[PDB]
Amino acid sequence: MDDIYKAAVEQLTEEQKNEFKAAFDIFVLGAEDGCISTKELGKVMRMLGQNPTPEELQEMIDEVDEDGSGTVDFDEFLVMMVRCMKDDS
Amino acid sequence: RRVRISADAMMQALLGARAK
Ligand SMILES: O=C(O)COc1ccc(-c2ccc(F)cc2F)cc1
Ligand SMILES: [Ca+2]
Repeated sequence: MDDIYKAAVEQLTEEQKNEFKAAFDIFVLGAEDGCISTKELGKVMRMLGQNPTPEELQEMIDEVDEDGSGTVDFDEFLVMMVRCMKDDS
Repeated sequence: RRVRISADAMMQALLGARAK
């Protein structure tokens, strides 16, 4: 079957859902209308120790977003989290 | 290439690495 990672995004739980909301505003504080863009993601990239170009993150936003905005919204941010969070089974 | 981020890893650096 398909849509396995998004199924958890739609359901999930308030404990993890509200957590993505609290971890989303800090990621995008001044990006367009509250959407994590290449510049916002690059800010956290420097904390790890790497400073890639805006194109590196532009590919990341295209893989999880394709609605025309080209920016990680609250849903796309939480959807990208479960992708690398794996499942419980 | 050293480009990879995890949910817990990014969260720990978001509200932990010089943040909280
Ligand atoms: O899923 C893969 O194989 C690719 O690896 C990933 C790289 C970065 C992120 C990611 C996390 C937080 C954020 F705010 C912006 C991001 F791009 C997510 C996944
Ligand atoms: Ca979007």
